[PDB]
Amino acid sequence: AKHLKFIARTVMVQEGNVESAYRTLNRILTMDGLIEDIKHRRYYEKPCRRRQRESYERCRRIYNMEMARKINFLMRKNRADPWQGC
Amino acid sequence: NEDLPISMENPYKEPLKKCILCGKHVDYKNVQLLSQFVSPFTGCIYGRHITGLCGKKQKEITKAIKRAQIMGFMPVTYKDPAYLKDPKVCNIRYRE
Amino acid sequence: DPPPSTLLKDYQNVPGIEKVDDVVKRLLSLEMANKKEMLKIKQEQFMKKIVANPEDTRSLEARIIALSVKIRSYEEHLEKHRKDKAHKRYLLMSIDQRKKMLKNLRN
Amino acid sequence: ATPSLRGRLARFGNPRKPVLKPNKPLILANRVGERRREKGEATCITEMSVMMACWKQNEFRDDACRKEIQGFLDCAARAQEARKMRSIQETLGESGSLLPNKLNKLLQRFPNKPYL
Amino acid sequence: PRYELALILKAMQRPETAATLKRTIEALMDRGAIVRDLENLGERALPYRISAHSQQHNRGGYFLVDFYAPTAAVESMVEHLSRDIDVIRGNIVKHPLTQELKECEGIVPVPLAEKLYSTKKR
Amino acid sequence: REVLQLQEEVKNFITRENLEARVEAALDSRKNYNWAITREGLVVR
Amino acid sequence: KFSIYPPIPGEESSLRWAGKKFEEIPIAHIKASHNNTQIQVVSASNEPLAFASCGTEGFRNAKKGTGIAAQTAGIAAAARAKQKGVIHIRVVVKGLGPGRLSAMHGLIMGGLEVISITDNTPIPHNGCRPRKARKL
Amino acid sequence: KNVLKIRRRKMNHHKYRKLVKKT
Amino acid sequence: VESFASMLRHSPLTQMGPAKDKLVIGRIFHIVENDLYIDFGGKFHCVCRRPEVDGEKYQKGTRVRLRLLDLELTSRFLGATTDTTVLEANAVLLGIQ
RNA sequence: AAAACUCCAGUUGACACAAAAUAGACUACGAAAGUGGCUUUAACAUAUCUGAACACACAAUAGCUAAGACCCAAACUGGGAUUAGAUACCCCACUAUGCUUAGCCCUAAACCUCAACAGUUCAACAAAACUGCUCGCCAGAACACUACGAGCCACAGCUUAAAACUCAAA
Ligand SMILES: [Mg+2]
Ligand SMILES: [Mg+2]
Ligand SMILES: [Mg+2]
Ligand SMILES: [Mg+2]
Ligand SMILES: [Mg+2]
Ligand SMILES: [Mg+2]
Ligand SMILES: [Mg+2]
Ligand SMILES: [Mg+2]
Ligand SMILES: [Mg+2]
Ligand SMILES: [Mg+2]
Ligand SMILES: [Mg+2]
Ligand SMILES: [Mg+2]
Ligand SMILES: [Zn+2]
Repeated sequence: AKHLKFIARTVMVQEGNVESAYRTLNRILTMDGLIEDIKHRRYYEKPCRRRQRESYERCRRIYNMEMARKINFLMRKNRADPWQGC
Repeated sequence: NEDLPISMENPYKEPLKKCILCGKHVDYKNVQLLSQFVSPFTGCIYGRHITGLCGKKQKEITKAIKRAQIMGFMPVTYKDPAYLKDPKVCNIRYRE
Repeated sequence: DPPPSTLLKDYQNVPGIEKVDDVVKRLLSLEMANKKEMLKIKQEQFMKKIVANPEDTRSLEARIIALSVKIRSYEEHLEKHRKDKAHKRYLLMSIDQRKKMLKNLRN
Repeated sequence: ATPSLRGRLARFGNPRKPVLKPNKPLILANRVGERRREKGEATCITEMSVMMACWKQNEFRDDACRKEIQGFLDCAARAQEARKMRSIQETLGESGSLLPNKLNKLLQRFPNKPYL
Repeated sequence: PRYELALILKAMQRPETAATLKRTIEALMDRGAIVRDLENLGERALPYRISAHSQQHNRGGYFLVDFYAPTAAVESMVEHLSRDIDVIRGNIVKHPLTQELKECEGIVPVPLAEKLYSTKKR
Repeated sequence: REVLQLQEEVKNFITRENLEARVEAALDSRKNYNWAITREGLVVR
Repeated sequence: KFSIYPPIPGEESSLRWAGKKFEEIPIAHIKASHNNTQIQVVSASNEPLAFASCGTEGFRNAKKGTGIAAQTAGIAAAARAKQKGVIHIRVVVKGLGPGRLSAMHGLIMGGLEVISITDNTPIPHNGCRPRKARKL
Repeated sequence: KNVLKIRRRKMNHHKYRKLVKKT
Repeated sequence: VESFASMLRHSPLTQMGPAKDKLVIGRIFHIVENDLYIDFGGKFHCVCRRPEVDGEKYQKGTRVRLRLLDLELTSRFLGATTDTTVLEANAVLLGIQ
């Protein structure tokens, strides 16, 4: 309100692709976690539930990143069977 | 007996990795470096996974950013447009 | 209450002190310093006034003089900041801890 | 870099409150979750809009707005063929990475070992 | 202790700026300060519209007063700055170059937690 | 060493007798605390 | 060459749109609620030029909270902005309702040209407490 | 565990609060 | 007679030190389609893609040069008590000879 | 959807005694409760350990007394929907209350249901199995966070806390 009115969250259209610009805008807001904040602050989340949610998301982040290290570490051994008839 | 191994602390030990700001003094008046660790569009302080700062430095940059923005040194909702030109050190990728 | 014009313990043995300008005297005095430093001096003054060798810092008498200084400081705090329940616990625990060390020296 | 799990859980010897409260034991499964379906789309809405505009601006007469009508029909045909193409595409190959079944085959060849 | 005063003053001319800098520094020494230095970070646009003393300010002149003061003088200095109508924003902090920098050996690597669950079959 | 370093520094302190001249000198000077870091740990002033 | 970042008001900027710089192009404001989308076109000096919304264009209750309603409202607002002489427009959206891009598409179909998209959706830094969660 | 013992004590407490209000 | 400590000290996989970025000659010993199963000494074999340039000068027995990044390639994951070995080492094929 | 508002809505500018995006993928401080906007001042007991349910000091939320503040939220209440009914769930409005000051009240699934200090490497589920020492507690279910007595700024309260009848299990 007290800042400069048209710098924050502003994307410029190129050639006339307004679709390549809105998608970009939604992507910065998603990457900075603005969109999920709006969705989570439509209704008040009581602090007990805040702690429970923000613990479930952190456990999900830990587990997801571990299966991703395992999927990448073993996608090399998805090569053709070296000894076909054993 | 002469060719049996010997107790020593590990050679070929690489020196520990150091942070981009290790040994430098973070100050709240340094709105040029603080702005580097903020987001160009929303002004959001970046996390460790983007900055790559040690815990000491992520804490000093966060505290200096908050001090400068409440003191009248830094914009809150954007990166001062004068600094969308300095050396990028953050592992983020908005455009595609 | 040591006078505001007194000098810090770490600095009270520097050979050039009486010749220095009055601004430097004010700058390393106790006026332009904090309360934790008055307590260091009150613990070494009280030190010189009570104990034998003021250079032990590992004895019952020495530990009682140290706890007694924190107790005045916890008391001086609880007089302006009255509703500070955390520092009221420290004082009452410390009054209790002085009383214990006191007993073991009495005995 | 994965977030650490050093003193986050309620364990014996930990001098802290638990940072995390996992409802399942934090051990990697031998399985990968199945691929989620795509959701509702509401396609051809814009062209349908341009078609229905002509109708109300022209007493609901087709011969009045053949081109807008044709736009609606061709968007419908392209939407149906996009549905068929997308079905056969998601059956053929997942974009970039691999199918959940084949990844489960890989994870079945190098299983997790939570025991001794 | 040693303090730094970050002072955003009004966008003014040289005689008025010298007058208000003199006023603030005399207020400091009247409160009992030994002033170390005056710095001019310079006149620049404000990051946001700071409204102070019934005016809406868009630009301002940034100055630093490095000084030493007694522990019981910062509050009176803050009150004086709050009543000055040429000061846009004055803030007194402990001076950064009185906290010594610790040596950092480096980023000590953290391993993967172990012995978090039992080795039962399950 | 601390006392001697402080002695040499007090000669350049602002006093009542130094105030107007030092105010004008500050008004003519400018200090810049701004500096940027690179991906390598090197300052780009 | 191309920049996603906009021109800083006080600087040289070679970019123009029919003579006007970035700072005098009129602004369309799209408030996208969960039940309505409202588009108002104003000049750079805040002179109202066009205002349309789903309730204005005829959708009465829950059909207002649709993309087609915001498209129709955008077409109407673009029409009135054309009769006030507007070609180029900078778009600011406030909200996360159904008809955000739908209102943008309605403006482009009506015949206005978008050069910048801004998002002024209100996010408190923990101000007022919102409603209780619904037991839906 | 279930909450059946808690349920019995909950119903006991409710009937008491109703008697004290009533009497 | 040489003791095993002597055998080890004076051996070329004990004079190599840290395997990372050490150039090593190896011999292709199996080919599947375009995956060349090479050796280089060591306990494990490395598997490399067929270099399309000179892509017929890589046959069974050809001596090649490899960069070497690892000698066993393993890692422990979330619930694991031991490591997940891929029973293969990691190297980058630079060329022939 | 209706009811409601139209003293309404959008842009802009002035403007808080309320609440503290991001950082926070960090795991810190505190005895516990609790603590994550900025600045300053004061300040985080004990150079064995355990130990007060005959004490002293605290203790989320809710609540009481008195005087203030008011954006928002909201028990109660009223209106509108729903339903067989709907004293609910859904919508709208508004109060006690949440805030500050002063005093109470002294309770939580106050639980990480895992005691302090010192040390080591298998019933089932869960968060692997133990040793020394000390304190606290516990001994079928229900009656029973009950009765009675005592104490207490509590008076629809809190702590402590039975028995009779019944059952052959819980
Ligand atoms: Mg569970
Ligand atoms: Mg009506
Ligand atoms: Mg407050
Ligand atoms: Mg004890
Ligand atoms: Mg007790
Ligand atoms: Mg309300
Ligand atoms: Mg009220
Ligand atoms: Mg209480
Ligand atoms: Mg218990
Ligand atoms: Mg105990
Ligand atoms: Mg009870
Ligand atoms: Mg009772
Ligand atoms: Zn570092």
